Amino acid sequence: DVLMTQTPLSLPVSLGDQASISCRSSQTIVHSNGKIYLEWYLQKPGQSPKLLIYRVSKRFSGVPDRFSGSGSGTDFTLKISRVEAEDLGVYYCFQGSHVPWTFGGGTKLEIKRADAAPTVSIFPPSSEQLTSGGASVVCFLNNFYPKDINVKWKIDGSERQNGVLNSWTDQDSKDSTYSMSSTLTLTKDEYERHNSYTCEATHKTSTSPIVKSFNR
Amino acid sequence: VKLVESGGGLVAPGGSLKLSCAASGFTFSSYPMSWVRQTPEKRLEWVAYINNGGGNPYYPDTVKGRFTISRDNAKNTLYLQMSSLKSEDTAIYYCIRQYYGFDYWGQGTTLTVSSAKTTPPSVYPLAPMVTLGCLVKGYFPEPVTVTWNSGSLSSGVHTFPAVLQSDLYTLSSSVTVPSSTWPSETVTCNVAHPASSTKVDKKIVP
Amino acid sequence: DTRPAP
Repeated sequence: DVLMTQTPLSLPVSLGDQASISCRSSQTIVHSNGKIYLEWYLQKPGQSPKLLIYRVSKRFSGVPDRFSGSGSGTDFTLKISRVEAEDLGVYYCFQGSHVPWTFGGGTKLEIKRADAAPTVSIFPPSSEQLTSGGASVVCFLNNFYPKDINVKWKIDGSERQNGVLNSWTDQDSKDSTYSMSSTLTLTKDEYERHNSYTCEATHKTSTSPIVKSFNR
Repeated sequence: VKLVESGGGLVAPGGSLKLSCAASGFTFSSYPMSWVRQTPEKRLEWVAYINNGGGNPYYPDTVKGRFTISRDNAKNTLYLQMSSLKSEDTAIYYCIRQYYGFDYWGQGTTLTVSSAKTTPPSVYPLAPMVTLGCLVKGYFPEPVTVTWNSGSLSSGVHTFPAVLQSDLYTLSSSVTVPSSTWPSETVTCNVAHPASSTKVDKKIVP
Repeated sequence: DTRPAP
């Protein structure tokens, strides 16, 4: 089969700056008819992939002027001249010259923006869950940048690590931020043996952790 | 141009499952169609082709002999019959109108090949501009869909990816609204689990 | 210049 290898794996780029994504095939991809069928797709977060370019350099209808394709032999390149926030997502190259048709592995486009601190929010267990005999405490860390962040749970002042489960969103196409949820799961019995519950987020925007608490 | 996929769900290994795709907005019989899947690793794999007349059904060897593409140009429907299902087949399957390339994609329907049992989710409210949330705990397989006030609340929302723990998925959904709006007006989390055919509406109350 | 069939 034709192997399609994309470079880089991830590409941070500021708004207005340029982004370039390389595709390399394991062979020449000229069809018997003499044409090269290299296509570029973009998958935005939460959506199906979208066709951007076909036939190496041809824009599909609706694709703005700033998306450019080029290449021949085994080396092909997608260029984005003035990155907008709506362009973030994963870019896939693809050859349709030889069967089986094959995709590249993807290159993630990340928007560089100014650092932003999270908006922290803690939520106690619901009475509906307590009836089940379980108790999940949740902490939303919303709309921050960059992606990496630390969250520390504390029950009655003492750090708590087991039972924590963290999950990050993809980058938001509107404000270029990230959000993440931290969920500490306990038993109902264990939950009711303690009173003070605390999640505190540490982000590079401050040496002072952002702390949110509740009682009972 | 709209393409809607159906038929996804949980299947035991070695089992069979057929997908459908509802085509609209164009002359279905004029265009060739393809299926493409996306694995949980987010790798894209073309899995089937068929020309506008229902001929030249073509597949990669990874699925050849097990999958069968077909179409009913009378009913504007594209089908994908699967059999002898492996764990490697677990993916989101996209229905595609092909011409220049894969020009139009459906939103996908998810296949999961697993011996585990279908488990629906338990939905819990998360109450304290004010931020509210939904906790969607302990379901299988993926996926679920969460909305706020049946789609009215579109901004201020982000839903966090599900994580697999102990063979069950859990996720949460956050929504942020004006302190004016809540509790003054009803804020409801609507959760749907297609693999279990479940729908739940949890109102967020103080 | 549509993609050719396999």
